[PDB]
Amino acid sequence: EALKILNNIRTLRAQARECTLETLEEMLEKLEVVVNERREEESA
Amino acid sequence: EALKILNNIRTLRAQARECTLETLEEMLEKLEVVVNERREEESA
Amino acid sequence: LTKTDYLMRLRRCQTIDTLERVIEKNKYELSDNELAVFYSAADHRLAELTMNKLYDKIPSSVWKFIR
Repeated sequence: EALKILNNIRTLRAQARECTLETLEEMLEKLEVVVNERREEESA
Repeated sequence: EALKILNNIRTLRAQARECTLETLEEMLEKLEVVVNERREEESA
Repeated sequence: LTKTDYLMRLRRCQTIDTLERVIEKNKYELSDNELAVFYSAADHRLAELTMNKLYDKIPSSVWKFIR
């Protein structure tokens, strides 16, 4: 449900309006390492 | 509500198994640019 | 369905403005389940059209030009 609206930049912009810059940056870093983990397994 | 569970690496890494790296990457690249826009605003 | 299918169907629309009309209408036709890949198709189509260069994969820095 949440990953649905996350696939579109327009909808994403609206939800990112209720979160401070800090939270956005923090969550980005958290997602980054998660994708990195998957990428690692995907390439290994 | 739809962001709280995203701030936890435990749930994030769990729900990240719902889709393949394909969809994850396409949406990831869409998120990083959004955060940048917010950065530009907070910097302005 | 695959996002490639929708991409080819949406690639028939040009001027960008025409694309905004079809996605607006289909928005009330889709059952939300296919909307997931439809979003990717629309975003993908807009990205290639904005940069004026068709690419299989869309570079991350291109999503910044999407309105």
